[PDB]
Amino acid sequence: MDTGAKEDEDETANFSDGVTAMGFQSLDTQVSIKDILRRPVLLFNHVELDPDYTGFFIPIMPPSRMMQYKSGDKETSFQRLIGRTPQAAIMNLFRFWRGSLRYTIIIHSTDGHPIYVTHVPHTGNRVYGLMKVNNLHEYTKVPIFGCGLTTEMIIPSVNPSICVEVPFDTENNWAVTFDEDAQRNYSWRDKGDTVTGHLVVTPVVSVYMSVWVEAGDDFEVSNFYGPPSVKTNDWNYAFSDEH
Amino acid sequence: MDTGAKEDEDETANFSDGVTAMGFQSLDTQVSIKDILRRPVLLFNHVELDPDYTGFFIPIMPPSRMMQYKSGDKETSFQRLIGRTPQAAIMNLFRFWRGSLRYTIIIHSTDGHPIYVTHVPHTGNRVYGLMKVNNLHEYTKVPIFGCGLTTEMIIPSVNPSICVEVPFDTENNWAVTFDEDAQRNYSWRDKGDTVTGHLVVTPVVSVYMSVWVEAGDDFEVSNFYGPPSVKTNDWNYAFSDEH
Amino acid sequence: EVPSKESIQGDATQQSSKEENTIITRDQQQTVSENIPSTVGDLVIASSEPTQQFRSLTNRWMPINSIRVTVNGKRNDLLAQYYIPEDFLSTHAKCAPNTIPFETYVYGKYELEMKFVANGNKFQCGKVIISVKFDSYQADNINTGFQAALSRPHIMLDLSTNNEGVLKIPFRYHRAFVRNQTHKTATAGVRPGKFASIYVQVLSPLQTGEGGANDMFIRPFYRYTRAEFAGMSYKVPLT
Amino acid sequence: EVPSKESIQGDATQQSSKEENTIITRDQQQTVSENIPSTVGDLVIASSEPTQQFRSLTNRWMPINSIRVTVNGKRNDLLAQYYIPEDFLSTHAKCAPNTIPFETYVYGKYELEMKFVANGNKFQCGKVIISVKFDSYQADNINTGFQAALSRPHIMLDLSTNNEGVLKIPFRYHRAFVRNQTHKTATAGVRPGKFASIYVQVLSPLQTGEGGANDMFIRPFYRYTRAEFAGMSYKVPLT
Amino acid sequence: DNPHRFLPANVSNRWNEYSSAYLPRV
Amino acid sequence: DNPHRFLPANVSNRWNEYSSAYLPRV
Repeated sequence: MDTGAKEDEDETANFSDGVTAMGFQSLDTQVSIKDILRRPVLLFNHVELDPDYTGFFIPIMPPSRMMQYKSGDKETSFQRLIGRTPQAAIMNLFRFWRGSLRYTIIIHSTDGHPIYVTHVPHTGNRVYGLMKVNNLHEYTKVPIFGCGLTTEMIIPSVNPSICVEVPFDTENNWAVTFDEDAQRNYSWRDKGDTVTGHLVVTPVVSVYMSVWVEAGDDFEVSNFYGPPSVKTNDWNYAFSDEH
Repeated sequence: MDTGAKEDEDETANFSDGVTAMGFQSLDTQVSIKDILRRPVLLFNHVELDPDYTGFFIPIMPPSRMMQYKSGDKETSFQRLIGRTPQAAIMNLFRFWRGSLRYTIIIHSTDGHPIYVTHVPHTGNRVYGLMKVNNLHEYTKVPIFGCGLTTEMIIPSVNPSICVEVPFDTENNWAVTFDEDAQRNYSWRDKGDTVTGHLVVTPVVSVYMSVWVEAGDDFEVSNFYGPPSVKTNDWNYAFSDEH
Repeated sequence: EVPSKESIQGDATQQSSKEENTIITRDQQQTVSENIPSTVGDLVIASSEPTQQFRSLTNRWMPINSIRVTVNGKRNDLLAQYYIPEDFLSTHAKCAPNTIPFETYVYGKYELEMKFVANGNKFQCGKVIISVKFDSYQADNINTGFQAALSRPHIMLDLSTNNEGVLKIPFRYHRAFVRNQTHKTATAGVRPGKFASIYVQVLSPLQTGEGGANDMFIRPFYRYTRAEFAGMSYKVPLT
Repeated sequence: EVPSKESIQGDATQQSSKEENTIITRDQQQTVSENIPSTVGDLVIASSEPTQQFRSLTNRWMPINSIRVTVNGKRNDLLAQYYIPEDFLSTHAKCAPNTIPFETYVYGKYELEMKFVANGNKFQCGKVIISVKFDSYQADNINTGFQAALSRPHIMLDLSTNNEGVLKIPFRYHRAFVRNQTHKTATAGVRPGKFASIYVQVLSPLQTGEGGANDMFIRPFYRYTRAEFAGMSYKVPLT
Repeated sequence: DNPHRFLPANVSNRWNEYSSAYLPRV
Repeated sequence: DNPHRFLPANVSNRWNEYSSAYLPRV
């Protein structure tokens, strides 16, 4: 970051700076970057889990322009307004992040079936949604949650929601927030450095889920990039105060 | 254990040992043997309980090569990837273990029927799955959970999951982890020394369950055997970083 | 530790080990495994009556059968193996006074020491490894390689230098005592006379020069450092 | 200095030399030439700007080409010879990181250390001598015998014992600096890249037994103990 | 029948395990 | 095929990104 007061050489008289409005309305300050990143963002809104697959993959990365919808492109399972959230706009300014993320997963059920959430560390790939690992047609005898990796279970009859905190299990000092083109086929090891692992949800029977994401307490951002080129048309969908 | 520094007679100059990476990424150390054995392993993935039987038997022993699947052999109720878990690989190095094991049992139900989990001490047998004790055709009037043995109940409507800790109720100083051949008919008293008892799950009506196992807090391993002869084909099911 | 100049009887700087009425010398240096503990505390509970030692008989050196190493022998090949104490009672050195207490007592705890003496010439070369596996009954055919031997308590023998090797073996068994002898009246439900296995394996094959010897020999010697016996009975022949 | 009794890894009483990111061990004793001084005082006058050292690059051990000694070789025969630094830049070990500073700097002062490692068997015998001749340009073909080698700073290698030899070479040149590289734009009036010569000569021929090996090998290693560079320029390929 | 149950006589001892005499097991 | 996968040769370097020589990208 460069403040730019360096370039301001003028030292002539000016009007008063006044008094801040911070604290006047309430003490609930919402200016802290970490506080903004720690409140949740909806990734997946009522998406299906299918037991024919290994599970629904969630790549461990914060919300950003990487998950932004553009009118015309192919339809994904992602929430369309991820790119327009405050924290996504903030993450578009910082290309480095380190620490844990927290995932709030809600299973749309009240059944006694256990739904397992398995953490995969940084393996070098980057996938999302339902996937058959090594293209098999049977995963009940070889579940991902019973392979050895760290796992937690949801029992909807007790509690359909859970909040799980995924560690920074990677080789790199920082995780890369975004690329210029997310679908470009470049150097394969660099391609996978935008995630720190995966979170895999596996059901017993067919059931829907919703997924939110936020930053952990142990979390930092760095490598300030400044604001990008942007567009808006908010004016057009509202009346003015003069009819 | 023999470190083998004994045999290293050379005392010439060497390059620097450097500084450890332990603590750099996180303080979550995962090198402790006890810590690895204390995180759970999936034994049975959605297996049926039938009230026509006495109950589903679980032999009290940690995960190891004893529960390893081999392509071609007869189909069991066991999870296929038990042998490839970290803790199973660790237990293949130690042939002695003493202390308690902890069993996480999840009943796939939300009903008000009580499902009883009975502990049997070391009796000299070794069985698993559904069994009719003394080959009778009626067990509601003579349940195993109401014979005198220590028992705990699961009420799925309240909580479909439970964690129960089974004691080291045996004659022997140590329990034997594994044998060279698990199906060999040798001296019958020695044959049963690989378990410290059984855990028997009995329902009211037909229902499915899932079972995990881990080491207790009061738990030790000993009699280090070193690494066995092994095989892998992991390379074949992955692309390299050069396409 | 340090050699001297040649005299009437060569380089007279030998070391030796005296145990009871038996002595074994060594021309070169020796390798010795770590002194590691056995299970203690269960002895007083397992046996209501006091246990007995016979150091004069048991703690002496006793040689067992000779081992031949050839140029044909490959890495990982078993040169010899011993289920102890069984094989030291009714296979090797059967007339040894070390075996006398095993005739009368039914139970015991046993800590052993095994010395290995090799005699290959200076134009030969090769590596042999001896290791111990505790409580090996129905687990002899697994974790039984050179790699498993290098992990477990072991000694390494170079076949050219003729360095001696001493393996210190504690009592590490899943029961309090090991049974000494089988009998017609006794149960067949428990395997007796085996709390451990000893393996002698080729680490690197024996090699020789042009018109050289195609084999050489190794001799094991055993002794009990701590043999406590329990449960007196009428004397029987061993196996 | 003193040998010990034989163990698992033979007589483990080796010495070693660690310089930067390179180590060289020795099984037997080593011979080392006297630490003798270079010209000092002219450095500050000859170069108005300060001189530079790159110890991490230059002060590491670097092996050069292998030398073969045969039974056919007679006394006074040259096994190898090196004009330094020239031959260590553009003949031997051309991809060595030791040579990197010579690409950019035009002048320098250089004190070297050269280790020689021989490997003949115990049934062979012979003597080799390595010596240094300072400022040898147009005087290589005179005072170039075994006798001249024995007079000048030298090391002696017995081909049976395999004793190591370390020749310490100061900077003794008729000018303040030696030129590092020739160039098309540079003058041809001055011979660059040669302040000294190293000779490897047979002192006593190699001999062997009946059906024995008719040759054996020696490997030289070099390093700069004090390499000061002067006169920075654009980087060029070496010769 | 199941071949794992009993070991063949030539390689084994009376206790249904590989004999110490039978070196070729490895 | 997908045009995002590979960059055209005239604007890019060997590592499949905009060349430093190609100033007109902006």
